[PDB]
Amino acid sequence: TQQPIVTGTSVISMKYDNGVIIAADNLGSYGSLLRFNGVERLIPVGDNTVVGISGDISDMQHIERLLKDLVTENAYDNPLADAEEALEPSYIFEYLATVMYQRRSKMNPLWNAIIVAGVQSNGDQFLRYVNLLGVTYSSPTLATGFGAHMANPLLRKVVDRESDIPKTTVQVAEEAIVNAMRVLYYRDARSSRNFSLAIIDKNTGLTFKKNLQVENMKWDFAKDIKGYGTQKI
Amino acid sequence: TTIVGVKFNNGVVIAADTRSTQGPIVADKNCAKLHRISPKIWCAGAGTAADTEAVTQLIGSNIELHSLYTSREPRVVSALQMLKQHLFKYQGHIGAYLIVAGVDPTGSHLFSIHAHGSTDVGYYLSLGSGSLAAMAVLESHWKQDLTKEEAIKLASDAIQAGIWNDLGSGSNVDVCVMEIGKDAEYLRNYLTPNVREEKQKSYKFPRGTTAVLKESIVNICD
Amino acid sequence: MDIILGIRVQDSVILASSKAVTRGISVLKDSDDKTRQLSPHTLMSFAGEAGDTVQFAEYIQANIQLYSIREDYELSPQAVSSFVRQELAKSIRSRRPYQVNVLIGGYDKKKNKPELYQIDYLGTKVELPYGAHGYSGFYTFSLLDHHYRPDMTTEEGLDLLKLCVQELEKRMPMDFKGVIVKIVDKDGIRQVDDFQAQ
Amino acid sequence: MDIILGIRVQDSVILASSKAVTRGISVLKDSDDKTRQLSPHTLMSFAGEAGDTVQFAEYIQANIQLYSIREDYELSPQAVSSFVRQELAKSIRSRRPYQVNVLIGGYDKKKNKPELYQIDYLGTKVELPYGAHGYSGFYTFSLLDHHYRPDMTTEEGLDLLKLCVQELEKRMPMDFKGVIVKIVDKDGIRQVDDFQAQ
Amino acid sequence: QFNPYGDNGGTILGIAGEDFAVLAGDTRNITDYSINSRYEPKVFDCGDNIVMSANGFAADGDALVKRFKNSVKWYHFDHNDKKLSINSAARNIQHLLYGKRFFPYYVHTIIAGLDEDGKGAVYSFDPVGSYEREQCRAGGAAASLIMPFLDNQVNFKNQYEPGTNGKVKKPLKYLSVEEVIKLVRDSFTSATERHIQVGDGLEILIVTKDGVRKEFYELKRD
Amino acid sequence: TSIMAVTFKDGVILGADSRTTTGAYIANRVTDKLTRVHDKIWCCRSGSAADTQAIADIVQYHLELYTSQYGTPSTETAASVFKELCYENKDNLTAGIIVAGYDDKNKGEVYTIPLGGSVHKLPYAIAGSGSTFIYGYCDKNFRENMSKEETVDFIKHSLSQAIKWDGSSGGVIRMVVLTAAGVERLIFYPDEYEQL
Amino acid sequence: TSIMAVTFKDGVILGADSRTTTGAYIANRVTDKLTRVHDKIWCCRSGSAADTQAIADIVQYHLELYTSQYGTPSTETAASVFKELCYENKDNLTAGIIVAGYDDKNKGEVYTIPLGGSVHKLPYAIAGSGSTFIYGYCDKNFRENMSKEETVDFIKHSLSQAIKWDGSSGGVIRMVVLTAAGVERLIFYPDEYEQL
Amino acid sequence: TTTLAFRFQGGIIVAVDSRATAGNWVASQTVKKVIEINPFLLGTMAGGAADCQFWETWLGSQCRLHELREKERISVAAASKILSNLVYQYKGAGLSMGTMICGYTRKEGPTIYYVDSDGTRLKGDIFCVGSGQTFAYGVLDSNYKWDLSVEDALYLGKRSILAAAHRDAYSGGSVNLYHVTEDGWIYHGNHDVGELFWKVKEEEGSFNNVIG
Amino acid sequence: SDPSSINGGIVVAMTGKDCVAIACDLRLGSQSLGVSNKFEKIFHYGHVFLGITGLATDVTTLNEMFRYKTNLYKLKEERAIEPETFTQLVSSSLYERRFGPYFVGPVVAGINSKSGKPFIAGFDLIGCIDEAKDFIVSGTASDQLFGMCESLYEPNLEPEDLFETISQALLNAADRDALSGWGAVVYIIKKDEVVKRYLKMRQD
Amino acid sequence: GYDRALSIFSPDGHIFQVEYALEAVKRGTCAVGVKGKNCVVLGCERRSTLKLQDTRITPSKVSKIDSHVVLSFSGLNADSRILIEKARVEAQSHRLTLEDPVTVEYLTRYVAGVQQRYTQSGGVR
Ligand SMILES: *[C@@](C)(CC)[C@](*)(O)[C@H](CC(C)C)NC(=O)[C@H](CCC(=O)N(C)C)NC(=O)[C@@H](NC(=O)CCCCC)C(C)C
Repeated sequence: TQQPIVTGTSVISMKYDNGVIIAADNLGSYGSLLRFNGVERLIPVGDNTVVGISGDISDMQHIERLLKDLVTENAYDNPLADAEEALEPSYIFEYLATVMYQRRSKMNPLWNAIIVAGVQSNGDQFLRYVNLLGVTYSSPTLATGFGAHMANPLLRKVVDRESDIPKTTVQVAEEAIVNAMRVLYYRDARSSRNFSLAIIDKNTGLTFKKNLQVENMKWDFAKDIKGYGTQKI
Repeated sequence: TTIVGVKFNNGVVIAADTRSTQGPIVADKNCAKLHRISPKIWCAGAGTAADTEAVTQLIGSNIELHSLYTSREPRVVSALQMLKQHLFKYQGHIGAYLIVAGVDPTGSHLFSIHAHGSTDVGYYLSLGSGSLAAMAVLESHWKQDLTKEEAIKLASDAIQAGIWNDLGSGSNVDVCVMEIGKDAEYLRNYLTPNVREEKQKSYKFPRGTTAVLKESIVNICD
Repeated sequence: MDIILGIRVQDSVILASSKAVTRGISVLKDSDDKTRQLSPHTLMSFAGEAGDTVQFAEYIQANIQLYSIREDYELSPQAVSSFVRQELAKSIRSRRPYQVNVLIGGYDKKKNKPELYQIDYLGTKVELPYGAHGYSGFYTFSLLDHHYRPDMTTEEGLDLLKLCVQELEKRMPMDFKGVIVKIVDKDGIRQVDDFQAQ
Repeated sequence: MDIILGIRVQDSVILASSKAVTRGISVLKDSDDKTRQLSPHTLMSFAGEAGDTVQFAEYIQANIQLYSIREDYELSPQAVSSFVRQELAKSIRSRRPYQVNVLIGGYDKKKNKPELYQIDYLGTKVELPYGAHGYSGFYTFSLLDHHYRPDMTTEEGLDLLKLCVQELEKRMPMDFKGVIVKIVDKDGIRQVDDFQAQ
Repeated sequence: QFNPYGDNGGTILGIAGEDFAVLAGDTRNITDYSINSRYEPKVFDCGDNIVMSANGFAADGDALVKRFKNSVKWYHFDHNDKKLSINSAARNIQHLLYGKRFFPYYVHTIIAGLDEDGKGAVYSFDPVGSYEREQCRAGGAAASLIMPFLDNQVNFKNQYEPGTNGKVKKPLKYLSVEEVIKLVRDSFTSATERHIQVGDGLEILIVTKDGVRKEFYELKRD
Repeated sequence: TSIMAVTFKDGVILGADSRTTTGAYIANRVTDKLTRVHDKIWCCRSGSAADTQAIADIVQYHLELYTSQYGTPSTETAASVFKELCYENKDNLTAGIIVAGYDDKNKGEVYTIPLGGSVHKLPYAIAGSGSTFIYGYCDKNFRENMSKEETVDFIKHSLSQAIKWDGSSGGVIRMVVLTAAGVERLIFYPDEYEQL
Repeated sequence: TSIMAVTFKDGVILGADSRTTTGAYIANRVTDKLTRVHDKIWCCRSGSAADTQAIADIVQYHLELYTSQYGTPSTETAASVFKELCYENKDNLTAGIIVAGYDDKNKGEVYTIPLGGSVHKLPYAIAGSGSTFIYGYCDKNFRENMSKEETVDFIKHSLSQAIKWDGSSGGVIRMVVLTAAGVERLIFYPDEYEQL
Repeated sequence: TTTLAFRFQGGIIVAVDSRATAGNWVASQTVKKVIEINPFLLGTMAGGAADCQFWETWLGSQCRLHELREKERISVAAASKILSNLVYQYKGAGLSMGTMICGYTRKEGPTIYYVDSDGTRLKGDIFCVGSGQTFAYGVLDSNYKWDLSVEDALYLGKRSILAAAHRDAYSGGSVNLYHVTEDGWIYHGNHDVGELFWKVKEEEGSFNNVIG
Repeated sequence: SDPSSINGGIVVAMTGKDCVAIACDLRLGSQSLGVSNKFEKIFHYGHVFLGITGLATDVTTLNEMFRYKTNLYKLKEERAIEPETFTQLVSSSLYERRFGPYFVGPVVAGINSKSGKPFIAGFDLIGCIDEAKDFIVSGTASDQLFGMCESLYEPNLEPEDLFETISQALLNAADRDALSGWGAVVYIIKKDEVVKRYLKMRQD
Repeated sequence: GYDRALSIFSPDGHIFQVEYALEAVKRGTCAVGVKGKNCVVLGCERRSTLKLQDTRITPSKVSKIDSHVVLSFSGLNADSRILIEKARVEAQSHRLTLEDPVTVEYLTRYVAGVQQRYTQSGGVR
């Protein structure tokens, strides 16, 4: 048993017709101190998988090293390590899920919430969640922390059920993700303006975008707000 | 509960869902959460339900008397000042969380009030368990200089976000529109997107299914 | 805790109450009468917190006696019980509540019926053919459920209490030092002075 | 708690132990024998925590019987008491201690002297002319301080136990359901089968 | 302090026919007042004509199902591909549960299938391994809403033959698969109306001598 | 919350962020923490929003009644009324008020009233959770008798740093300028002050 | 405690105050918080003195054994060994370590290791109770590729502010300069840095 | 729960209710609280349902091992002590079992042992165990003689469980009856309190307590 | 611990076609111990009926309070209290004790004598009015009652059919609760007459 | 520890260490037992190689395992003590768990089990 010290906030994701999108900001908070601004919380694994991690950053870095070891170990005595016997998103996840549940069962959790986004070899979209309790679930949209409360509602307006997936494009999906990151910057006190976004597409592969910023913000109405009830000037 | 307020060019609209709960159980599937302070000052509540209803009626009563005494239309700032001073006195023990909105001779107004007595002012607000779902919609689609139709749509979309995504919110959408020049219009069950489907069976029993020990006529008259 | 039993038969109410007064590690008395006569045909027994028990009983007694003199009239058992319930119900939300449980056995001279009321410290009143307070009910209620009949004589009621007391003397961990038994009927209240070896 | 009394007179040790076994609101048994013969001339009585009490006594019994067979010889009461004390002293600093208090009444055939040992759950051993465990001592010790003599016969000892039991039956809150009495002397261990109405 | 348990809500329902059995459960998965997924199946075909659900804390439910499925696999390896009878599965599950008596699987587990005479069977489990074969059983969040309805409609409790003065009970004439499905669907619409953790979708697994079949039905999403 | 008040050659300027949070959720991103208690006596509020609003409203009432009887109150007098309320009710209050005002005689003045209800007259004052992160900056950069433009730059830079590091601070930077010329409201948006 | 490490053109400089307290009593006013784990790999220590002393000694042991077998370790490797100890024993440690080092290839490097045991490679780092007060100052004044004299001035001004406001910081400002030229110990007394 | 077992002229009667609860929720009305160890041995269950069920099934296995190994049926004393000693090993871990081990052997005759999770083990003629034990005792003690017929003894057990089912909120459902003789145990049926109460009320004239 | 769970009990009310029904169990216990099987929880003031679950002493006290208040109402108003108006009296009377409340779950049932309109309502312990067209439930088996009612109920039931539905809702709900049952009583209420029936049920 | 397989099979199928243990028995002093209808009698011989012994204290060849069972032997005296001690411990253990003394068959079966184990355990003869 422990307590999280350096923390990452929301990770948000959704699937679209040809793949999956996943995003997370670049902040490592220390309580209410916005301590570290160059923290990458999206971990790519090979060319078909991105793991997004929120929660304790010391644990995130430990999980990061586990994933690098998985790639190394998979390539041992494996002539098809970059072909048929390369790591699938489903393998990455099931491994992580196993670890998360064993650690919670030892009363010593990895204090995180994890979203594994990717595309399987057959072309299928992979999107699944796991957290410090070892709880797992899949949904057309997934998000951690504040993203669950604020991003899912917006993302679910685009993909409300399974049948909305083939109708949704990369452009529409990405715009919806980017809008949600702006909303989280408005209302989450542990969020940063700077974020990373990753697209995994069954045709165009892994597209990793760094150093994105929330743009097109509405603030001008604030000038007209004075007082808290009766004050006029 | 999900409640929202949205200002538009010539007034203010408020809306709320209709689910009332006792823990995870749904007590009332069509509760009316939009209360009246005065004819053109309406109110939506969250938190302790008895406290929101009681505090809204007490201030509503005192506001009517004030209106009669002064021979003037009641002002939203008066409702605000009376609500917050009452709530502050009780140090949050009256668990009333309100979005209060209305029009008066000085114009249109939108405020929120928390249980400890603090108040906020804004062009769009949300409260209740569905607050974050509704706010996501408000932060995504709100703009300055909305029309009445656009504000009703936006507010209604915001309540829906709460209905579908928050477990503490559901059933229907109630709306009240308050415009500067006109009468306030309460739109009870403005949307009804959660109609229970036709059951598979009737459970009307054959008469005499229930065993009876004793039977008698009760006297009401005197 | 103390044994407080009551039973309503055809023509009387019988109240049985334990004689022990114990504080900590010592039985201080073994002849304690846990009862007060409220009026010629109304008797109340009591059990609960050390000081509160007698202070309450005597407070009620004084009030009923005051009513009797003012009106030159005896209140019905029902009226007395309702008065007692309200007094208990007041105290439960007061600063320091009366922690006292009572049984009221009375003979209604207007109805010519015996009546037994059980009232707990919260003000929970209920009219019963038989009653008990505390852990004693866990043994006696099932016993009386079996052997009780509403048309019993006073002598049969006393046999039935004997069976209740023997069960309590077998299975209760406490030594409650036997019981004082009193009968309430149309002729008033009398004590059965030879229950020790009846 | 359970009553455990002991008294060494001229030529014997007499142990008196209550018969009640109570769990919560119910007396489960009224004929319980709270004792084990450890050897032909050594008797141990016990009281304390529910399961621990018998488990400990039987474990001791098994060990003394094992010794007797191995050595073809009965250990002295002093030796048995020291062994018992050491086992208790071990357990007090263990994971889950034996919460058991014991008296050990023995007749030393080498010395031709009766001997009584009081040992509590901590391993506090002491040799006494009379002993009690739990609250019962708070009544009996002063009673025995007055009436006890070291040259008393076995019969005078029994009369003296009766006086102790009557005092406990008068002033103790619990109904301990009488006692089983056993005498340990040069001829071994026998039970006084008619103490209920002696 | 770290709390190793959570509550993923949802509800499950098992009814056993004469030559069939069904095990149903909603597909909603929640944490607090948020939905995690509208479709996350919790009722599984474990092989050997046994269906199983372990509802409550999902991470314990998945672990248990996973272990039981593996138990079936090894039972074949160690006993010449012998079929695991429903009674044998039940006893096996008792030991899986009681193995963690001092750190329990926080679930209510129900299995269903056919016994060795071809009769429909439902077995339901206490969180630490206490079990009994039953005619029907609801489990999970809305269990307290659905069980009494099953007592009334499946086992005809409190129902008497009209005109018999409450002396002759309604006989236990047993239900078809069509009639059972109706009760299941009506139970899950009732629970969806009144329990906030229940809804989204219903998934029913039906077991016969011909194997396991699935049916899915939409539930309200608020 | 990050708030400050700075005296300068022509008077005094109050500055504040616009974020109020309940936990990690931003309940209001356009809060106005600069509160008028008299024409040219304003305050910056930190702590319980309920408490500081209740305090400011009581003070405003007292200064309105004072004015009706004795004419315009001094900034010292306003601070004393704040102090009296905060000190005498210290058990039931969680308020950190900075009081700032301009009169013709005394020019700009700043009084800070921390949690306990003590009063401290200062050239400038900083408060709120974000203030911890700018003690260094403000001490090295503050000068007396600065111009309006320099003081606006000093408050803007200081509060941008407080906002940068404090999660409890954010939104816009509001300012209120108090001089002989009157009362001027200023606002600065994220796209500006984040670039500094 | 106030500690920092700053990379600059020629290498890296570590800086620290000298105050250690038990409550409000200063148990040591001349503490040396700049600790050598290798020739040109040093650390700044904050948190439990017992913990950080034990950590640093074990790290120094590992790097001595590393050198014997594989030659001079990189600054990253040293940071990795600190991290391993801090992370794996996070339940029983209260250690906040900044690791700074120089080698010929990589020039100067700074790695900060906060309470949890995470690692963060930074251009400069600040830590210790006093650091909160200089987040603003340092962010506005740090520049990359500063000279030795500029960097000494930046650290001296920064820590003097941390010391000024933080009660748990004080005494002398120690520095350790790490470059190709070697290792240089600097010290600055109160009468110099308080005047800044 | 209410469970009882008593010895009499004709052997041993064993009677139990069948209600399970979690707080005030009625989990089941059809729980078998008697376990058939072998044709001459029974065990009763009260307290933790899983603890009783699991360890008494285990007890059965241990008793069966004894037969194979010693070529002889296990004594009631020995069977009861297996469970007693197992339970004692777990003392403090939070096991919750109130248990009666009832049976007949040639050596012992009809025998009953009370065993609980405190580690208490008691031989005796009469025992009532569980949340409704007191209610059963009241009816059993006031009507018990050694010289009851098998007919009267079975009824007394049934009527004593009914008494507890009625007054104890956590007891109810149905009554399961057993009779143990030299020949072994005989099951005397499941008796639903829903019908048993009104039948007994009418035929016996008891329960004037209730609105009939 | 919970004053709402010491004595046990349930109350349920339903509307029908020109009729209302209100029912309750008869149990009065103390934890596991059943004490009385005669403890009725439905009262009436003129034509307005009030069920009350929860702590028994408050059930009694509140009945006496509303008897007292509806009596004075009738003497001043010169007419009987109506269901709508009585609901408000209960609500305001309950909220009056906001910070020391009666531990109860009252339920109002009746027919307005003017409009002939069926009316039911429920409250929480501090007076929040649950107004529902279909049904109101209260007590220790409220979850069970919600389940039975939602399943069994349909609108516009005739008095004879409504009796069956409400009786069977109460019965099956009680039998899944240790603290409810021990007999039951149902009131079928119409404009002109009111019928009271005692139900046969399990006594365990 | 030491776990050498000392008791093993030879090509002809004998375990020489067990058979050599029998030769130790052959060397041991004679011991005889005969059953009556109402008794059993155990007879043993004593050597006369060395005489001048104290018979009060010298261990006898007949040992009580419990009040009702006795054990005599032939072979290594030191080896017999280990069996006797284990037998006596098991006797008290039986009384503790079964609440009845051992049958003679069971006590014998236990001792025989111990002996057997020492024929296929590593590091022991
Ligand atoms: C009587 C009903 C009185 C309580 C009888 O003793 C029952 C025994 C038979 C069913 C064998 N006891 C109960 O049914 C249990 C009462 C609770 C316990 O006493 N206790 C020690 C747990 N009820 C059950 O055992 C229920 N199990 C749970 O309580 C275990 C849950 C552990 C949390 C992870 C279940 C069978 C309804």
